[PDB]
Amino acid sequence: GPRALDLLRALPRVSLANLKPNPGSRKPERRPRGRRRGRKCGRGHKGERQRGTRPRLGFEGGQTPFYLRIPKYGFNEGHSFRHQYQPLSLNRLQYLIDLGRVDPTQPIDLTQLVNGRGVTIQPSKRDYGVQLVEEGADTFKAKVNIEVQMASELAIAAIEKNGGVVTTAFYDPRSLEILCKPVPFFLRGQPIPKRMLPPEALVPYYTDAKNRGYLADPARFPEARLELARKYGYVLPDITKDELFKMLSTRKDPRQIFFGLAPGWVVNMADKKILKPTDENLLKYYSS
Amino acid sequence: PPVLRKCELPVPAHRRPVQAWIESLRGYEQERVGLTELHPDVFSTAPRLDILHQVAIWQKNFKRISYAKTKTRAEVRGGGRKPWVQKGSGRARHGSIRSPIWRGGGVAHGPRGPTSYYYMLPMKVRVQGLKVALTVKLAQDDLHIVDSLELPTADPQYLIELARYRRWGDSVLLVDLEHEDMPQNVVAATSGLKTFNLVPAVGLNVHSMLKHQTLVLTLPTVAFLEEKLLWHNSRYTPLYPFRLPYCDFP
Amino acid sequence: VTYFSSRKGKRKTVKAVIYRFLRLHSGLWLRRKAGYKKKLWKKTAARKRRLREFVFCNKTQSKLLDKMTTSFWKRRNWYADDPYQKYQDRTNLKV
RNA sequence: GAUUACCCCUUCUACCUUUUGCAUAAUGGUUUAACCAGAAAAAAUCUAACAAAGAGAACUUUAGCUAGAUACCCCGAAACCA
Ligand SMILES: [Mg+2]
Ligand SMILES: [Mg+2]
Ligand SMILES: [Mg+2]
Ligand SMILES: [Mg+2]
Ligand SMILES: [Mg+2]
Ligand SMILES: [Mg+2]
Ligand SMILES: [Mg+2]
Ligand SMILES: [Mg+2]
Ligand SMILES: [Mg+2]
Ligand SMILES: [Mg+2]
Ligand SMILES: [Mg+2]
Ligand SMILES: [Mg+2]
Ligand SMILES: [Mg+2]
Ligand SMILES: [Mg+2]
Ligand SMILES: [Mg+2]
Ligand SMILES: [Mg+2]
Ligand SMILES: [Mg+2]
Ligand SMILES: [Mg+2]
Ligand SMILES: [Mg+2]
Ligand SMILES: [Mg+2]
Repeated sequence: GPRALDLLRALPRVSLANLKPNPGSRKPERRPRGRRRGRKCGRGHKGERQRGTRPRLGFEGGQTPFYLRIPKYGFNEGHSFRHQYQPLSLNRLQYLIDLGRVDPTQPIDLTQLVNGRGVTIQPSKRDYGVQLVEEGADTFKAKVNIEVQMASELAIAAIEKNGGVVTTAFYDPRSLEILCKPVPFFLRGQPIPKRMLPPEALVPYYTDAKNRGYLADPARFPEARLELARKYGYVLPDITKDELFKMLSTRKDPRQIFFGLAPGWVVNMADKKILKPTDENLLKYYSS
Repeated sequence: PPVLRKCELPVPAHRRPVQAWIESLRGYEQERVGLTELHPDVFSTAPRLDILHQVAIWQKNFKRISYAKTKTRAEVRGGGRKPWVQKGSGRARHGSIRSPIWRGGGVAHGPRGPTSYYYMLPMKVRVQGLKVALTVKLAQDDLHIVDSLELPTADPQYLIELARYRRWGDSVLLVDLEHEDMPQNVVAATSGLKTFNLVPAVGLNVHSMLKHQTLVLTLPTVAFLEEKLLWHNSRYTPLYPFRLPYCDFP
Repeated sequence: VTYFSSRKGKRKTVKAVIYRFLRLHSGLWLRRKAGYKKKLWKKTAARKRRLREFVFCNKTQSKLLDKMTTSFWKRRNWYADDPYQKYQDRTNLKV
């Protein structure tokens, strides 16, 4: 390929003896010696600056500092405690399906999004999960089963028009940590934890059919969903008559962190075996 | 029968593989025992002396820990007192006689504490450095692929004469697939020499490749390297440490 | 500003900058206008309006405020309901 | 500077520091030798890796990330406290 090889035929052996760093890769380091850099050494003359003791950063020389005049105001207020939702465009989603990172074949949740490196979640930073925004709304062709943390109307509308099913789920911080990195969790050697219920402010969000929250009454799903089809003017596909209907139907227990696993089990990766307790108190604790 | 080696990994559509003679180490005179197909990506990589340099230096410096300590003006033995009074003496004013100006005094700046130079090059840079080293070796004719590696005898004179008759150049490095699987005669004969050198394939590296004029690989070793190195074009960015369980990767 | 801390050896942040200012991700800093809660019955309707407003700081300041703030406040943030999220990106800027 | 020629001719206000300005009659030093004073990587620029991602774990990402390289002195009080 690289005609450089043919040049390498005629040249002497590469060794340690001849090695040249890229031109301008190293910038020469300057030292205060000689006529130019010596004699005040770029430090200026007397004053406070040549003794090196001049004041700290904000200091204005004694008039009231710029950063200390301005009144304070809630800006960064409670910034520790505001939930954060990593956005996911339908562009990005269509993209991940198209190049076949995520497969629409099996049900698509947060874990499989992480595994596709489509979205990076850091529970530790007060990040509560993925949200759905409508950027690829027109472009979007895929038939998908998605579970996000927060969704927008136009997003749900798009996924309907293509005949998929969206569902909103809430995870607490701990559950989210476990959900986003399942393997480093199993190597802890802890049981599989209970999933928390949403706190009080979020609860009104997850009981609505309009939202299609996981804690909502399924009975309203055939209603509100049809409503969405009127507004954006598409005909609603029949999910029951579909061939993949058994996958779309699949939900999680509100107390389950994982698909088909159960709260309280323990995964042993060495013997490739799952452990479940028979203890009455234990089983009551996890089953609740 | 001539041993022919076909590549077990997909070549890029636009790129035909490279070929190298398969030599046997048993006969003085058996020069070409076979023909090996080598992967164009590992051995034919666009040659960069740049990355060779960067990794060559990295190898030298990441290990380095300097223990050179110099006692500062505070750590010297004694003399926490003023030698004479400020005014009236007629000589120049001083603090502790252990000041850096004084004859037995502390060193003003000097080397401080045990120092570690440690920096981790990004993986793909180290990998492509390794590739480039192999490529250079091959395109300068100073690489020789061997099969077997069984020696006819344990006498070191055999190995030296074998270097001479094949004109292998002054120093030689030999690379075997495993440490336990090394044949007896070779282990002995090589362990008796300075200019020749013997290493498992786990321990290939750039600095050593440049330190010996001639590299020699076992065939299962090529099958090994080609695989490990080629694996990094197609990989995802790591999620946790690769030692942990992944779907395809062990 | 503490350039190296005692216990962690990291670089500390000045909290008094975090209470009065806001950093958008463009790098613009956003601040209240001094004396807006102060002596209102004296001032004209005009001045009151001018005082209630938020404003942007010149390069010299934003630069200075940046040196007093660690990486954590330069971070990209998605809040639910975030008012300023619509203001965090820069558009049509031909320099 | 030159000269056949050492001088003799002819031309030139020691050196640092400090200042608006020093041949100054401002400071410093007899002379020799050995010691005797610029350290940091937030942002930036430069050179490379891989790129809608990048980092050998936790992070940051509207061309970004990761790595290297570029940076900030020496001697002096009177004091104060056990
Ligand atoms: Mg100078
Ligand atoms: Mg001075
Ligand atoms: Mg001054
Ligand atoms: Mg984030
Ligand atoms: Mg002392
Ligand atoms: Mg004392
Ligand atoms: Mg003193
Ligand atoms: Mg000493
Ligand atoms: Mg004069
Ligand atoms: Mg002087
Ligand atoms: Mg004067
Ligand atoms: Mg005078
Ligand atoms: Mg005087
Ligand atoms: Mg004076
Ligand atoms: Mg004198
Ligand atoms: Mg320096
Ligand atoms: Mg930096
Ligand atoms: Mg750039
Ligand atoms: Mg006091
Ligand atoms: Mg005092």
